[PDB]
Amino acid sequence: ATGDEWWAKCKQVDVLDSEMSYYDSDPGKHKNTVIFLHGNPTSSYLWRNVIPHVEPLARCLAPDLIGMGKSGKLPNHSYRFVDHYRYLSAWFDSVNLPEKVTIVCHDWGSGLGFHWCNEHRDRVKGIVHMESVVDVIESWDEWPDIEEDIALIKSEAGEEMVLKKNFFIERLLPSSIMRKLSEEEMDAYREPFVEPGESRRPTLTWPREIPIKGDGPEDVIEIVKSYNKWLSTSKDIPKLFINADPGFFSNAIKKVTKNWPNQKTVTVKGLHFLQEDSPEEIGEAIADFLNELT
Repeated sequence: ATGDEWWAKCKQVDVLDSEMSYYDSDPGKHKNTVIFLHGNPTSSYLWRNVIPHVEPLARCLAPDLIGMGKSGKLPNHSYRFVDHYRYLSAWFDSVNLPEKVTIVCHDWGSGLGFHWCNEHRDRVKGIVHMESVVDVIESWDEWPDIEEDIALIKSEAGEEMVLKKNFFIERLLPSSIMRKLSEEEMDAYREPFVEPGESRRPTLTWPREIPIKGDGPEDVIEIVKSYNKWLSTSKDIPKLFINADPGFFSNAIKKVTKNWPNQKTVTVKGLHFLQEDSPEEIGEAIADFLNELT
């Protein structure tokens, strides 16, 4: 399935000064509702082979984060976590959601989805997360060895690799998928970023927001610190951690979340973009989680 076919199935809604594009399996329905949040450097297209397995049981929504996918681009090029949260939270308010929702999230979609849940604690039916942002990094030995990669990315050299060479799309993305994408699938990930320069800014700002205890950013640090604490006591929020083997962050998330209450773990084959290697198993697991809910 090509990008054209996927975004043909999506709609747009005005959000503050801009627009956001999103998949909606059942517009205007207050039945069981599941919202799928992608991260960097992907779009709603990441969920295309997962959502079919969930669609029969729930209205499925998959927004493109601001500056990503088919969503609008910000003239001032400022795409910090808080900028993404302003737009994403306004999107939540704009798609006729029922009172309680299930969030399925990945990577920075999980940072945003964890934060939105933490700020709307009475609206969360359940949370499925995978290769997620579950904590601040306080000791490097409990995380994959990215210290050097992050200092690089924060440097001007890293701006040149991302803005001019598209490092995140052309290198990081295929590096962390076990199979080989088709040309059509890769072109769908490329589509939002074909213009060199500032169109690729969201893919550079996202890794610069990594919460490193003592490297800032202190706004992200305390957002993550506060939703981690709440999730670590979230005894009556059903939670599914989908573990990717070998994964990337999965090993560290296993350790971080080991004693989180009310959390079931399922393991699938994948690296970081586990949706491209095991979409059927991931879909079936979310359906099982949904049926365990009802």
